[PDB]
Amino acid sequence: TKEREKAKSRGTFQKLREKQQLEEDLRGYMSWITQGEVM
Amino acid sequence: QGPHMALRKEAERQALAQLEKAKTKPVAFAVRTNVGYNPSPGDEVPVEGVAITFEPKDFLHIKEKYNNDWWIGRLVKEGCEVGFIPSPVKLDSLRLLQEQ
Amino acid sequence: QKAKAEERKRRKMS
Amino acid sequence: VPPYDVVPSMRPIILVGPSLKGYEVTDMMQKALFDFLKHLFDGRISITRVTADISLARSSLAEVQSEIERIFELARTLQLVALDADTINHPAQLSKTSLAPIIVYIKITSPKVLQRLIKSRGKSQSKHLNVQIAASEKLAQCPPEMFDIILDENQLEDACEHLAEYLEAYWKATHPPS
Repeated sequence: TKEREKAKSRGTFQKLREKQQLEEDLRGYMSWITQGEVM
Repeated sequence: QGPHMALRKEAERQALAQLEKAKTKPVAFAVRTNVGYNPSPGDEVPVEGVAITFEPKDFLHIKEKYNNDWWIGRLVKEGCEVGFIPSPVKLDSLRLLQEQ
Repeated sequence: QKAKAEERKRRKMS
Repeated sequence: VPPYDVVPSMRPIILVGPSLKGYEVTDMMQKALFDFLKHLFDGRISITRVTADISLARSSLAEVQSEIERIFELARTLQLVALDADTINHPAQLSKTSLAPIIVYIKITSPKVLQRLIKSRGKSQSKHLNVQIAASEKLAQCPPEMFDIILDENQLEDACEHLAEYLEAYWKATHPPS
């Protein structure tokens, strides 16, 4: 916990929160295409 | 009194029968409201109790036209029934009586 | 996803 | 000032706000949404393709109003109306006519993902980087309560759980039980 909560304040909540929210959103961009290209 | 109740109470039931016979009629035209209004006791309401209220920016699916002072229509809302819509000339009549 | 999903519910319910 | 304005009895459904239309980015995101509402509400919807700019009452008055009165015809049988309008990119763009359509606002929750979407469309849309982010910002500058339906969901089913249930709550609002 001590080795976390030092560096947990630095950059590790702002790296993982975005890239799992952008991962939903990268698929959130491609799924409106692939249901709109077929039918 | 007794000579005034022979015609006033036979108009409330006749306007209630017109109100019941317009719910199944198809929607003619809908309006967009700009101001707010609620029913009052002195608004010359034909059936006292069955009038509807609208605030600014509401919708009213008007079914038919009862007279020159009240329309018949329903509110666009879950579960709401038909009601007495005041006409724009009724909305013109209500404000000038607030001055006179 | 607890502070997001039920905030998608606070928009729909009102 | 008139208090009542002649609007259609069933409001036309409009899908907008991801960014500027007239591109491969914004239109192909919306084309997936027109496919969902075609077969889910099949038999109780009227989906059309809009050509002339209806923010004018370019095209003359007669070619637009004859299309506005076609929307007036599609409200007579008491069914849903849907518009594929290709130039609508603002809330107050459709505030001056007598239609009042349903403003479904597709919300891209992160502005950086849009320009990653842009580099996924090849180099055709890579020439149009900052011009899409203008009204992507301006619609994000508009207040969300002025709109009608907001879609911030990345997956198909979660944007479509709102897109079906909200109008199903709107259909029961327009139509009373016997």
